[PDB]
Amino acid sequence: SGFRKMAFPSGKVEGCMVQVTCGTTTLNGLWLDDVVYCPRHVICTSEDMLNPNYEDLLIRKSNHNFLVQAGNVQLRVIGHSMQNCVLKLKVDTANPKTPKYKFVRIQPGQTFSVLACYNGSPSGVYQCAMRPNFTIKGSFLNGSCGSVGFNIDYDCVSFCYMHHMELPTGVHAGTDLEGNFYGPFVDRQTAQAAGTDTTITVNVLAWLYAAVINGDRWFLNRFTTTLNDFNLVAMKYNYEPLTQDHVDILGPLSAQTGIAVLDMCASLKELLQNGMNGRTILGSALLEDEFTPFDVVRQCSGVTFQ
Amino acid sequence: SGFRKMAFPSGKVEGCMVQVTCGTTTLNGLWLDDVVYCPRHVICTSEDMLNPNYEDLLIRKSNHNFLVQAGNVQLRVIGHSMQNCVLKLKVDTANPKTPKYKFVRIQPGQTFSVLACYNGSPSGVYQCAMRPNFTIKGSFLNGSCGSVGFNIDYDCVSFCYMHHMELPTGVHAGTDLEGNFYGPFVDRQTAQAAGTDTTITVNVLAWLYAAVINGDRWFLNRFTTTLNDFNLVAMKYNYEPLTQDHVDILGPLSAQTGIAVLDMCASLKELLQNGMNGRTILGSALLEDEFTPFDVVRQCSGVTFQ
Ligand SMILES: *[C@H](O)[C@@H](C[C@@H]1CCNC1=O)NC(=O)[C@H](CC(C)C)NC(=O)[C@@H](NC(=O)OCc1ccccc1)C(C)C
Ligand SMILES: *[C@H](O)[C@@H](C[C@@H]1CCNC1=O)NC(=O)[C@H](CC(C)C)NC(=O)[C@@H](NC(=O)OCc1ccccc1)C(C)C
Repeated sequence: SGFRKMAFPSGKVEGCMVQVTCGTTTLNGLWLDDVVYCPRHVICTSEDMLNPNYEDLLIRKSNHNFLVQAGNVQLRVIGHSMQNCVLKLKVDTANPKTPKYKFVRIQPGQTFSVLACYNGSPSGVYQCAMRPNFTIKGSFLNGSCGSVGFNIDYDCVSFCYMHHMELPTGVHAGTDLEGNFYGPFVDRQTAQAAGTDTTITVNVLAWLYAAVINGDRWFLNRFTTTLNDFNLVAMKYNYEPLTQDHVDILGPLSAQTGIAVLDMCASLKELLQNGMNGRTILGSALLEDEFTPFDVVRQCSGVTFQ
Repeated sequence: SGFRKMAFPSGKVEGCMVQVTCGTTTLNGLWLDDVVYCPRHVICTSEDMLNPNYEDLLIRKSNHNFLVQAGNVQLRVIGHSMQNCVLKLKVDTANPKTPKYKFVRIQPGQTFSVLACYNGSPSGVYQCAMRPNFTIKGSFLNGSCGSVGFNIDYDCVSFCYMHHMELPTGVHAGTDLEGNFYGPFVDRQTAQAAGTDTTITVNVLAWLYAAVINGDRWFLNRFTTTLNDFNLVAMKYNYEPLTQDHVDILGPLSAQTGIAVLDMCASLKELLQNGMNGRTILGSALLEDEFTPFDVVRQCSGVTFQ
């Protein structure tokens, strides 16, 4: 038993990380087949970033201005183009470590693993959630741009996030691998509002089911509630409204534990109204919302990949 | 900025995981050079585990009774031996993915990454700490035995933990890679006491320094204290006594932030005496003790590996 915030094994993604240099700026790229993907602001000076005209800046660049370095293997750039907020550098060599992969645009509330990288070398791996306001709460320093977020289905890596920027909150924003930002953000050094965040209700419930599976059951109360009744408590505490789609998603956990979803909702409602009274659930004194129902099920059934 | 519980990239360790079968029992092994390492209780039936005579049980086994499977590559076993609580199976093939490695016995309070595995295939990676009572708080199901904990120094993997068992607490116990248990535990299905745990004071302070680096500074109070004065508050709250060795270890963080260690201790003392009053630090409502001073420094300086 036990329950931990667990990332996917990162080996398949490690083999794809490269270093991309244009001028003095160096960031990370993702090398898949014969294309390297990276944030387009690799082409900016520090001053350009205040208000860059990326088309005009890219026109001043040629293939040989982009230095792509894979460990010490170094790649010849034979084409470049800008797709939304990413650059695609065509190289003369296919990555021999390219895994089976897919580019996906994830939904708010979903989770993914991040492989944090600097100069094209991995530093660490951690799990998180795409917030409802399309930010993530990461750990990113200068030079981390181009680090990617991903999920694994057995042998297939689904890339879903590339890091671009940090917002005036210490939160982080980025794009999918077609270069479209999650949320309203633009890749410019100018003040930008994230907007109000909300707690991912279906993930909290999943985590309460995780708790029961692992023996933590003090919060299991006696009451029940209705969707409406719970959704009224939800808006007060800035939780996403629960839908029947969410109830259905929680079906397997409901069946494994014998606790109806609406009964679990009544427990959650009491936790929101009365707090935890200095107790903990799964080692936490806060209600956790960065485990999806799928995350809980894989961790309590032992799903593997390779 | 930002601060996350970050594991090491697991790729170098993924390449070493194999499946070991003896009879009906299947668990994970670690394949390094031409030796596979795994828990010796792979040789037990469910009934043997109540009180196994491992020498007598191993004598009934021959090389061909051990099935070692690496993905679908499958290895010929040409020798076996028992070292403390691990078996060493000699195979006829050196692992072509063997990283530069070392076997280390870590100290209580140190951290390491765990690659959780089933049937020799990785499922997830997460960070944790060797508790002062020589347990870990992991996420482990049936078949996870043989999963390993490790740290990376650039290109060198230091293996420090192999998983063996779960205790009547939901906590976990295991051995170093020479097969010596951390703590008083034995590999038998019989009730076993872990003993009182304590909080890793130097790690809490490191995490408070992390908080200040990332802007969370509300807890920075006005007072100071002495080691003695703080250590008296320490024993009351079941914290490890702080030593001058710990103060010295915290030197770099003290210099980076301009906060004397004893000033930070006075903040910690007030947090222990008065709680957090419903506030949070680095997104947590509890005092966190599973980041070492080194963990904080690598995460706020961007150290990489490969
Ligand atoms: C790539 O290096 C990446 C790393 C940053 C540095 C620290 N944490 C990170 O994630 N970020 C960048 O260099 C960005 C380049 C832009 C997208 C051209 N810039 C930023 O992330 C900057 N943030 C920003 O401009 O967002 C809006 C804003 C907020 C507050 C004040 C002014 C603007 C940050 C370095 C501040
Ligand atoms: C290897 O499969 C490993 C996985 C376990 C299963 C669930 N979580 C885990 O980490 N554990 C084992 O099968 C152990 C084999 C022994 C070491 C021969 N057994 C255990 O971990 C058992 N625990 C145990 O015997 O510890 C002492 C004890 C505690 C409470 C009651 C009785 C004894 C557990 C499966 C209970």
